[PDB]
Amino acid sequence: DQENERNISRLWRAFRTVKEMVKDRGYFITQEEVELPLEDFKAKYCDSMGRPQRKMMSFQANPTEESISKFPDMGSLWVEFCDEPSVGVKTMKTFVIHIQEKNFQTGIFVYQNNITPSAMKLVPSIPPATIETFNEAALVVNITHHELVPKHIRLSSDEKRELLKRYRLKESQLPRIQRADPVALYLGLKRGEVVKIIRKSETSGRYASYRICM
Amino acid sequence: LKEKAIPKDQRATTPYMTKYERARILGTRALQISMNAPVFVDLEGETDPLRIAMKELAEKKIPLVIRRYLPDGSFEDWSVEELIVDL
Repeated sequence: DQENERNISRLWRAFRTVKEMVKDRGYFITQEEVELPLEDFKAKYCDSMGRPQRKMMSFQANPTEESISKFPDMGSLWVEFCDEPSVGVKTMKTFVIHIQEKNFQTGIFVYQNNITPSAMKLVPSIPPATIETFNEAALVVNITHHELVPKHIRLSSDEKRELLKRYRLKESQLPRIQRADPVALYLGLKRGEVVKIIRKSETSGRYASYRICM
Repeated sequence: LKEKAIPKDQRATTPYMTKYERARILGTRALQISMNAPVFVDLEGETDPLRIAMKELAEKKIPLVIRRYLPDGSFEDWSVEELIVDL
């Protein structure tokens, strides 16, 4: 057993959360793809003896028919897992070009321990494509799932325009959310994008607030 | 701009009168009555300007209009006559 079993259980816990988040973003992921048990996970991505083989785990995802009605320009997302704890500019440039060639809209990187500042230079380097950096260790638990974390909903250019029009608002007057906010990273909120937050209330049953990105 | 004025059709504010509006119309009218302004109600032996203004308000014979401004500056003009006084 030792501690390799715990690193396997932990990698799997963080994997379910990537699947959860890629679905929650608007992509097509089955409940079966999410609720993939630990034994089945080992079976798929474990080498000659039984250690984790992250290189294989890397997967593309496509928008649901619903996502293309609200955000038609929201293209395909690529998720990448690296078997190297430290990710260097050499292994990074491989990924950056893969997203360029496959004409990908967004790309997510799940690094084990760190990404070298040399590799980090390549993140904004290829627009329109946007690259996301996620620490494998942070993804173990889905924060969105917590008691206190309410439901955040990304609003289309139209949904936002309507909101400001219906409340006679300037983009400023709106309550703000940080671009670095755990939920904003989860939903991959870009600056300007408005989020609608639905929480329960002890005064009304439900209450809806809105938060503009920064 | 005079896009500032919101038209009669399309008006969102309470069809009821605010506690503050009442206090201010009553006061405004009392002060005007008090400085010998014309009284639109039959003062049935009445002599106190506030009471005369409360008599004016109950009969809805107050010629004033509330310009209710919104956070952007646009306003809805409501009349003392047309405002419900549930208070």
